[PDB]
Amino acid sequence: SIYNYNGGCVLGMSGSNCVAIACDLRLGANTFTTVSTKFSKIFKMNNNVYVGLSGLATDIQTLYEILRYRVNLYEVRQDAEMDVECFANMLSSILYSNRFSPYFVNPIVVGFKLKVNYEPYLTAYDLIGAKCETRDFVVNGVTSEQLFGMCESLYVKDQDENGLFETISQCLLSALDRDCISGWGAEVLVLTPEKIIKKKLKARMD
Amino acid sequence: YDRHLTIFSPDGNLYQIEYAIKAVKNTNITSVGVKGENCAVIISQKKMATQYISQDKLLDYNNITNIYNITDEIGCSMVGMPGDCLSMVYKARSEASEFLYSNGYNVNAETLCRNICDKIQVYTQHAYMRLHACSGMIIGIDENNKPELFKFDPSGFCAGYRACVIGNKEQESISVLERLLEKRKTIDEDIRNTTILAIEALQTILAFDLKASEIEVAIVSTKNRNFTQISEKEIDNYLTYIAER
Amino acid sequence: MDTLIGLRGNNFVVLAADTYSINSIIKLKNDDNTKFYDIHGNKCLLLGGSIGDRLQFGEFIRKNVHLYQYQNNTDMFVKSFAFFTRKNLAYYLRRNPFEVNCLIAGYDKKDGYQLYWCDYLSNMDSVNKGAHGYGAYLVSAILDKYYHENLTVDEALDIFKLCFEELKKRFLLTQINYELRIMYDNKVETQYVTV
Amino acid sequence: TTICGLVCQNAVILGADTRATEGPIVADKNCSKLHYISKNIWCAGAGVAGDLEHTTLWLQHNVELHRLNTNTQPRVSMCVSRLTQELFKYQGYKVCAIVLGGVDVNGPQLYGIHPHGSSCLLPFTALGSGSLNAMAVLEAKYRDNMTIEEGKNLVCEAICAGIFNDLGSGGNVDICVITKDSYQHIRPYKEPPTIYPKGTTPILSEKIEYI
Amino acid sequence: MARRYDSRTTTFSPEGRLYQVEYALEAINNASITIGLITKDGVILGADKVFISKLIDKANNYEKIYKIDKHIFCGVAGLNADANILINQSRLYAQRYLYNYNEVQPVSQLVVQICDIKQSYTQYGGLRPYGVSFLIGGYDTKDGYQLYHTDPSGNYSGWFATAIGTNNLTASSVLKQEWKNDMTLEEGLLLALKTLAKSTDTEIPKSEKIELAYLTNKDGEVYQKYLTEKEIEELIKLYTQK
Amino acid sequence: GYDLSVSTFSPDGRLYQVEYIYKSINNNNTALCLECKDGIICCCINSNMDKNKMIKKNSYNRIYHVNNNIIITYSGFDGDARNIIDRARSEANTYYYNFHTNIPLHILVNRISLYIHAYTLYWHMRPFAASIIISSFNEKDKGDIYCIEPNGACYKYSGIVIGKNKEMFKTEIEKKDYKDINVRDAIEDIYKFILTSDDHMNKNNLQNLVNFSWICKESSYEFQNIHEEILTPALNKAVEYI
Amino acid sequence: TTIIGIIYDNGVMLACDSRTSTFISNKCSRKINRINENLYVCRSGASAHSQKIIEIIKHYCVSMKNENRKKGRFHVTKNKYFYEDKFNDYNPLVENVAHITKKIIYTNNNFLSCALIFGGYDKIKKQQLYAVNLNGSIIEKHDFAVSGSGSIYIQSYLQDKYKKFMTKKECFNLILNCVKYAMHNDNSSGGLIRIVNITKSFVEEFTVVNTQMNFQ
Amino acid sequence: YSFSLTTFSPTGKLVQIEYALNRVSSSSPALGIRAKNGVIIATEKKSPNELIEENSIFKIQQISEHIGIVYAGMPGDFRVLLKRARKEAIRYSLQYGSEILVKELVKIIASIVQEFTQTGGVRPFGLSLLICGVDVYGYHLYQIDPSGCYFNWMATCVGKDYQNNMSFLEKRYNKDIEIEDAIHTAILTLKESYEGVLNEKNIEIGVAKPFKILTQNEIKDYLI
Amino acid sequence: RNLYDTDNIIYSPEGRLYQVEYASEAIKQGTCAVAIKSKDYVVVSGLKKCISKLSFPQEKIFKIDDYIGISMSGITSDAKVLTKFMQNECLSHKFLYNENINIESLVRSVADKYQKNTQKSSKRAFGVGLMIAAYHNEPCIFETRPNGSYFEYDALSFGARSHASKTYLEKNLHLFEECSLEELILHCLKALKCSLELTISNTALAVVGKNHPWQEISSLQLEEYLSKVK
Repeated sequence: SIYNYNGGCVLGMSGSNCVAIACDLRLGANTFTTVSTKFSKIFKMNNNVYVGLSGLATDIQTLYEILRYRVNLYEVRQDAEMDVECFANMLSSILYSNRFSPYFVNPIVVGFKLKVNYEPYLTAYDLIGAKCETRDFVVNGVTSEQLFGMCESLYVKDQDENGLFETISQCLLSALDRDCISGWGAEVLVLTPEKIIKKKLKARMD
Repeated sequence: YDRHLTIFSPDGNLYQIEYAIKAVKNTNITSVGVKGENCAVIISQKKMATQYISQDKLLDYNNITNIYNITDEIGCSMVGMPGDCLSMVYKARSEASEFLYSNGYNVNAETLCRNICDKIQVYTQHAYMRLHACSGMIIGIDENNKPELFKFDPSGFCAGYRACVIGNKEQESISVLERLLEKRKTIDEDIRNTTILAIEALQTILAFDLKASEIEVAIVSTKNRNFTQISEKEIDNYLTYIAER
Repeated sequence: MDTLIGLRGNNFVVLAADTYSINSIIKLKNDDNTKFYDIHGNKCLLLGGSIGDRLQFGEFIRKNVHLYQYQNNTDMFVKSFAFFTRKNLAYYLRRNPFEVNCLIAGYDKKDGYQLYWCDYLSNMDSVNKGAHGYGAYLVSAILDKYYHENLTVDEALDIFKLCFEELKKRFLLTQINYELRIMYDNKVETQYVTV
Repeated sequence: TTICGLVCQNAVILGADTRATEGPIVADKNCSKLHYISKNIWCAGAGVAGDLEHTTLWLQHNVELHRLNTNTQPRVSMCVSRLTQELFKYQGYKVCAIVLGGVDVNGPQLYGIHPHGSSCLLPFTALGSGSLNAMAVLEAKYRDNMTIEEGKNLVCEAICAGIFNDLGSGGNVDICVITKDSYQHIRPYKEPPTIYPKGTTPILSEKIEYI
Repeated sequence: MARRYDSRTTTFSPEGRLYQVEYALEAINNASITIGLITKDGVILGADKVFISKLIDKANNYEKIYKIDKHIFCGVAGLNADANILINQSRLYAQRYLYNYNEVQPVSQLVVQICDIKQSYTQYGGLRPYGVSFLIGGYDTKDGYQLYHTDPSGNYSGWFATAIGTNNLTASSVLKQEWKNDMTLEEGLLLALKTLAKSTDTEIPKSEKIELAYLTNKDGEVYQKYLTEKEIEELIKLYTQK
Repeated sequence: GYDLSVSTFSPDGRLYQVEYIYKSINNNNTALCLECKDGIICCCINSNMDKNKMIKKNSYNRIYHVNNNIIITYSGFDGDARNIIDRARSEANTYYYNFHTNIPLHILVNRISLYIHAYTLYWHMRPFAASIIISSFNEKDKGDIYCIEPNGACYKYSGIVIGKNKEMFKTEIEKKDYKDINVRDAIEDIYKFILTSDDHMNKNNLQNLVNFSWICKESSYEFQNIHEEILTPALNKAVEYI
Repeated sequence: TTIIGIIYDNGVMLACDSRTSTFISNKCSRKINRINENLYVCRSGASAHSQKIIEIIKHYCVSMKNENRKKGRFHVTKNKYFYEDKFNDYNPLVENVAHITKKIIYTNNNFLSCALIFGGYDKIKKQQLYAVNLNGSIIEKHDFAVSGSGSIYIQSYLQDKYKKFMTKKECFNLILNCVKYAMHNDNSSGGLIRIVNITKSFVEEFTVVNTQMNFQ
Repeated sequence: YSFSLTTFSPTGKLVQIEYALNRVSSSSPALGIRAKNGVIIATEKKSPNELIEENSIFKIQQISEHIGIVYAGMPGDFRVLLKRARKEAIRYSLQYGSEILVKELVKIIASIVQEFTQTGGVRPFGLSLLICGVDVYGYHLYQIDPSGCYFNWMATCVGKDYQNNMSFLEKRYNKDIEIEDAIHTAILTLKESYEGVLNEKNIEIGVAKPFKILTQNEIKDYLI
Repeated sequence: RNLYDTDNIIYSPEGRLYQVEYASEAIKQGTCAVAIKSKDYVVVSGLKKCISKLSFPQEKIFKIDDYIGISMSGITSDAKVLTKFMQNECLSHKFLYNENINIESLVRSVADKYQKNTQKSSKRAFGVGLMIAAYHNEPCIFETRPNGSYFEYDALSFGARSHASKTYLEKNLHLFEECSLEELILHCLKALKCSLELTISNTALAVVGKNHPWQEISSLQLEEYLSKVK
């Protein structure tokens, strides 16, 4: 029920030489009152590392601040960008450090692993840092079941940037149309190794 | 005050370590460790360390002993100031017990020596505590059924040996052990030969005849992994076997 | 029970609240002054909830921001002020929570006029309009209906008059007396509205 | 989850399914449940997702530290002692039901560790929701001395029984054959749409930023 | 008695001086020179490397100039290990300020924090002071471009251009003769090369013993550059053209 | 210079502070323990208090006990020895709390030796200035007597003397084997040895300056101080012999 | 669980079942634990609690044994071991180990729910049985001790058949029949029967396969 | 009772660090060479006196799978810092799941070494460390001093007659050489300063595949 | 001896602790105090220090418990600390149990408190000597010293010019056991007078004994006794 207070959902999907993350923009209050329609749940850690935090908004902000602190210290100490897998393991350790008083958050991490080869990287978490890496898509939030159904039905392997954008946007919008406590706009980021496309969908406001 | 504390002198020396080693040398106790094929032996001189108090005639001479058990299977000899040596025995026992509790299996001789030297390094680095003037030999049998013999000094430097001495004579006792081992080059035969070589090495190093009452001999082997002192009668028989050609 | 209202336009921000001090079933005052906490440098923290928690948290934030501004000899930015307030509210959330609802208003040259809505769980976001209390349920849609980006300050005050009249007409607590902070044109003004 | 372990001659065989579930929903169709602890020690987890992952990482790296310090091959009993002491440090919480399988100088050793901190040396065992289905096959077919291939077949049958009988178990069969000399982790051991038109989604705004 | 071995580092001298602070300053004055200056485009830091041997990896190694944050960078004069300690602490303070306020730290506040740490060792306890002096350059919106100079005492000052380390007086002389208010990035870099040449007693400055870096704000985003030997060689030949 | 701290070795590998403690103990009041055929007998000669005439008769007693079956005495400073004896009683209490049986004598001796030794390690603690005798007797095991030196060394004896004039007492005690002499016959010998050894002691102060205790068959192998009726004929016979 | 100890004329026999946990998680367990060569202990109650108690008391016993060493020189499938410490010079007393176990259980008796039966031999009191109860009370039994769920079913039966000075053979038969009857009546106890006979100079551990035959 | 035993001299020097460096300069020599496909660390010792176990006195030690370390100075200090560095690498792997970057380990151990030059009631470490390794950013050879200063080297020596060995490496070393050439150069540099003939027993070499420590037969095959 | 008297944990080459000896040296500058006893009573007397004409005399004797009192010689602040410690121990024993504290146990605890300050370099010995008078099944006089020792006496005296009092006590010790209370008070006052006239202002005087809690003697009775002594 703590996750129902604000609502919210985050999704990520992979394509060929491209990846995408997306989220709803609602900040709710007491499960039914919408109080903001620009509360983005996606946060840039670096050019190849993005995190989507769904759950309680205070814990979203607190965890984002902690992660920004840790990433900035790592990168200034090493004079290089943090690896996405290193960030994912760090997020697992941070979430597990608060095991008995957890941040009520269900993150996803979306990015590019560098090898120069840019491999898509997606992983989903629970509140205590148990992480599952996936090759196709990741979902978290109160709309997880609808997102799982939409992605299972509509996911197409190795799509280009446009096809990936259309598929992830349709998955997110169809999943959000069946959820009371999430919606009110939809942000979609599409990362390719040269650029990022940020779009705001013409979504329902119910 | 550079020589008073464990801090560097202008030449880079820590003179307190040298003076602790001198304190170990001053006790005039000789101990010798030897390794066999599947056994290890320590022999020690069973005399009171040279200190302020001299040897009283009413002193119980059986109670004198530089050899100690750390566990049932690991044992040691400890030469130096007696209070320091007793403190180091208790430290080694505590380290072995902590290893057994934390890891669920018995520590080996090498890991014990390295933990003890880690403790000794704190004395060598921290100005507020005195170095333990205590040199030690440790023997055991490892999981691979081969004997371990290790030696450490107050500086905190652990080293494994086929044979070693803690005593007043070095580079002559080393030559004696070298000669005996190159001359040497069944489990009962190995045990007997290693015990004989330890006894004869101590006899040659000390340069006088050994009485069985005034030496202590302890042994580990695959035959009996427990670190055990051999009887005075067995030592007397071994001494008799010397000089019978 | 403490109705708070906030409305931000391009050239102003306006905060408003009922002026009632409640103790069980009796109004201690109809001219309460324990809700608004004006900070030096074009900043205001409007607090709801328990009066004691309001006093403790509001004075804590005020004395911390003043200490910052005197130690550094600068005016703290409104964004920094709002996120500092949220951080401190969230720090106490799992250790003796302050059961207070917050509207944080201010003006910067860096970011213009700014309004932040923040609840007792320290869930914060920047908003053009916001409300707190049960009366929020009766005013928010009015703020949704008559708001536009190019409002004048007088039109915003007319919208607040509509909100106050609806709170009188329909809300169970017939709230009649209100105080208002108007931040605009580098001045902070206090107004009192009955009915 | 269905996890199983057995002891064959000079080897341990661990096996697991590849399903992770968010309650009724299958959250991961190809999750990996066999965890590296050392070259000669492996383990599998059947409890709170997080606790198992972080406990396995902690055990693996602490075992590597112990190996570096002492230079000896790690022992399975050391891992058992560390795990049980850590789990008993918390009063039943941090639940981790572990099958820990390794080979050391004492031989091949398989342990079942309970979330409360009780260990049990066993010749075979199974854990998870489909533990009973696997244990049926194991108790029917296990014998004391078996070849590696026979143990692999029996592990596969047990995990398949769990996959097909337990709703919380599914996916592929993972196995790991641990010997003293090395390990063989065979992850894919056994395995029992519309494209939208361009521009169909309406958008309010787009912004292009070059990296 | 251990008080016989206590040197009493935090004890006043008869002249109202901390002897350990003055000896740390003496250590700083014997270190290689670090110069800083402010241009219209942004802040410049330069330094003369200590040549130990030709086998040093000179590819991406900077021992004098360090990044503290995306908008703050610093140049070292004194003991390098103490400097590494204080640089790590400064990075921690910058990110702690970003954690607490969700905005980047003003440069003066970071200088105040690290100098408070330096002053604490002179006032509290019985430990020696840090034997380092920093030239902390940076940019913030409230105060623009900034360059501060710190000391072992925790005293700090603010400069448009200054020098620390060996031959700092002649570097300051050249700076006051040549530095001016409205100056461009290229002009400031050439002046930094000139000052390093004059203070290092060389007619021509050699690129292999020059570290040079600058911070500049463009599009409201702060950008730091640490010049390589190739870019420094380009600037060296440009300096010799003039 | 090397003799100003217990935590410093001198160039010849010696700790001079412990040697000075030995010198302090060798000047203090005499104590001795002697194993006999049926028991152990302990005797403390407080010759230093021959000057002080107004001290209460037999109030000063350096003989103490642990568990009513271990005698513990000392030569040295009273306060330090009381500290050691309190530690011995604490160790006995803790051992019985843990294991529900009394502490073995050798374990107690080892623990007290470690407690004494720990104060010879650090620059800020005064090492204990006291030699401690701890002894016991049993029907099966006969007598066990231990002497713990200020350096932490512990040694087992059939008989031992510490403090002033210990050489003469040892020489006289060594003249005959006491393991085939009963304690009651041994008291006369101890009185004769005191009269021949300590020059301050005489016939008129033997009765009030000497503490006696034993553990033998007559005391049911438990601690007791010798009654005046047993002491008086023994010292009378010693005086008549002398 | 069934755990039984019986003192006979020249030793003490401990015995236990092997069943662990309606579902049987394990059917070959070791409820009798070797603390020292002359000292064993039987567990009953919570498994993790008792096992950590065994590890702690093994650590205590090892420390006590190392400290007990004096300086100088002195003087149906079975598995037999002779004591290394022939004269009982330094092996800890059974009373000492049982009492420190009682102390640890009593100190943590808010949550610990473990009942133990220590059996062993030392030179002072010869063979001994000690029963450490749930809250950390210790009672020395000079005839027999029983604990666990199954033991209740055999109480009177053991009380009928115990003799003061039983031989090895009849004590072995009695303890085996007792565990067999307890397994027959109690669902929580079953599997192979482990027995440990502790004597003056050796310990022998028996394993027994069992069947209950009756035409009552 | 805690005060710094290392203090500034009247001329600004920290004499205790100078004396630790003096102890380093008298100890047995070690070196490292970075090649375009690897990095090696080498050291020598007196010949064993027919009794000491050579395998129990290795100075070259493995920190992690692709990180090794050698030292010149005090052995006990080396064991303590080696244990601490293994702990720190394990801490990094627990945090981020990957092997520790060589630079991060070097910085952490450099700060730890610095802490013993300022914290009260202690002396500086009496050794100089050489840490070699490989990571995604390439091959690294780092020196760490008693002061806590650290240096990124292409090739170096840190003990007895290290000026002479450094001159030898300066003449011999090139930015692009094979691992075999670097090992040959290391062995020649070691035997140049050594008094007498340098046998296989007087050499240890470790090479960074995981970090490998060469066997005696391998060193002898190099010595042909 | 200037090398070895600098810190309290240093033994001299003669095996002496010079700082503890100096703490003992602090005791001889205090004003004289005397204590004697009979079979039934302990009588304590003392000379109160008076530092100028307009001063009042410094208090010399203090009540610890109903049948325990003390006198001090040395640094009075240390004596105050020890006095508070003793009073708290007595009242704590009367609180936990329903009986008077054992005098030997109290004196041993005070001596332990003395000794614990001689062990660490960050502490100094109490520069004060206490004489403790009590009746616990019999009259008893104890003495404590800076080195953590303690002793029991039939008669005691210390302070400035206490040697003459000690000589008088040595001469007259055999009489005190059979003396009555009035004769005992007269003997103690004469022993104090040997150290010097005495006055009601400058003479502290107290009695404890069988069926007689610790009581300072009143000024009129003290005047009568001083008249009888003269």
